[PDB]
Amino acid sequence: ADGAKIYAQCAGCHQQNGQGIPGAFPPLAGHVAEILAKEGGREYLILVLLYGLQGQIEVKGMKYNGVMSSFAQLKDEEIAAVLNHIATAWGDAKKVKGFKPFTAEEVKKLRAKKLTPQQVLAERKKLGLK
Repeated sequence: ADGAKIYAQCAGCHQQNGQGIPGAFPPLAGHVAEILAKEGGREYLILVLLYGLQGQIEVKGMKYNGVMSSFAQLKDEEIAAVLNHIATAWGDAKKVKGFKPFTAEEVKKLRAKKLTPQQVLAERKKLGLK
């Protein structure tokens, strides 16, 4: 799976440069590292892609109160690949100490327990994120 091409096909919101849109679509560039630095952060990123997200969240001190759809129609390998793209395309993995690329089995195991977007928000909060 080619994570750059997959993301390109879903880049209308976070944008091709990953920097998002103020107020509307949170940035990925520079912010994936913040999530990865949390214990449970890797898993959280997979949950967002499999199950979507909703609710008020803060990113870089800015408020977002949107909705993101589930992308479970992506295969395990393809979700892995797009998460490696957003983890590496803008240098985020270069922060977190020693990064292991996302793998199909990580996605498979989370797909085995379907969550709602509201529960994904709950998981975000469990990371200590506001």
